[PDB]
Amino acid sequence: GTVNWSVEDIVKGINSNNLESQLQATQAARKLLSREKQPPIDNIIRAGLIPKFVSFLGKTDCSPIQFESAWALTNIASGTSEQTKAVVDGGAIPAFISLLASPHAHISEQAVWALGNIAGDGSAFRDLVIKHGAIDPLLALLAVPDLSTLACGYLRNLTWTLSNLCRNKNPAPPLDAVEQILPTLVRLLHHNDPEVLADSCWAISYLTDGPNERIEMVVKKGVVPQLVKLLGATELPIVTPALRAIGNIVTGTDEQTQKVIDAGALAVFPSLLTNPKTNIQKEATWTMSNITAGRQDQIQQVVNHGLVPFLVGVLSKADFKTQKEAAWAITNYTSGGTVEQIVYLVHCGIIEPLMNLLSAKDTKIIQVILDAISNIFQAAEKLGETEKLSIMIEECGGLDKIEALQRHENESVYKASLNLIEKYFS
Repeated sequence: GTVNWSVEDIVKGINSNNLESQLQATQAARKLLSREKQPPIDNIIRAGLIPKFVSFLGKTDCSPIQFESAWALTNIASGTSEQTKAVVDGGAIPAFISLLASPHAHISEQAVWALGNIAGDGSAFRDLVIKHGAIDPLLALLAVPDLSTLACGYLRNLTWTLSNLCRNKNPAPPLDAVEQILPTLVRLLHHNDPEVLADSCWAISYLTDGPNERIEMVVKKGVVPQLVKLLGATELPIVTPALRAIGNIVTGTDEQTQKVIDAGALAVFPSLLTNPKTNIQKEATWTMSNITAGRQDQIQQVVNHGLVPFLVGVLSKADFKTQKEAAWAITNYTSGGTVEQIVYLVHCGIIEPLMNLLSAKDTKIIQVILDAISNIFQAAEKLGETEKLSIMIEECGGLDKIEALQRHENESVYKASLNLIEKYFS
């Protein structure tokens, strides 16, 4: 009967000179801490029990107390940063790393879970877990010919912890550790379990969220085609991180963006740009905005795949944040695109939704839309057709909005709008 003990009784049991009494009290503590209704984590910490749990981690001759104390410590380390810090300050990191090699799979799984929580807290604890030498034994746990012979939950916990070692910025994980972990992530990215795939995609999205050198580390391993395939998954928990990784990658150079395009990503965007999940739509439109900031042949790839009508659609009706990403996409398209491509954009109906967005209460989207209008007018000048575009803008109500913006609080707004009026509506 280790259910519902008081903290005083747990302390009495853990301070007894009786390994079995200590074990029973430790299990009682684990059960307290694993209740979803406000676990008394802080009371356990104040009782001074973390050092006792950490010392129990080292009793190889009593694996049950190793297991129970590991689980109690894991439940503490899954809370606030101060509670994770309490666990770390007790010396738990090297003890859990030593337990990674346990012959009891449940104990090593508990150690994997604990190190995942600790490393997930933040950059400093992540780098400290790495310094204590966790990566080698972690990856050795996965050194089997077929991942499918491992228990499902075990492999899932390993993948989650590895993703947490790839997580957080300022600073990003050490390049050495990233290189050490990447091959295993590449293997996990091909494993048939939705949760393993989701967490591998999350790890990749963490590693690609940075300068082009990190992106390049990831892209050199050849994972972009697999990322696109997973972009096409039906499980939203897979699509979300896969799309995040692809967007990150296209924030890089034009060659990395081209690697995304060559893998077939664009063919998936009709659905992504109409996805019923608002965040999928927003991230797909952000990815598109970065693609249309590339070379003219990449804008042309966007055109060939019939995605300009979907950007018109998103601009016309979507969550306002998605519409802002779409305005960005249009401004980049018009800034980098050929005359023919801007003409095509107009022929797809961009002008009316573009104008309708000028009544928004957001200054940045107004600046972006005015930049797009100026670029389109530049193309029209190059074609000597500013009157046609002026009439088009005037017929859908854009001229009223621009003349109203001429008197806007922001300096840039009234400047750009006055320029447009004087230049093409006089």
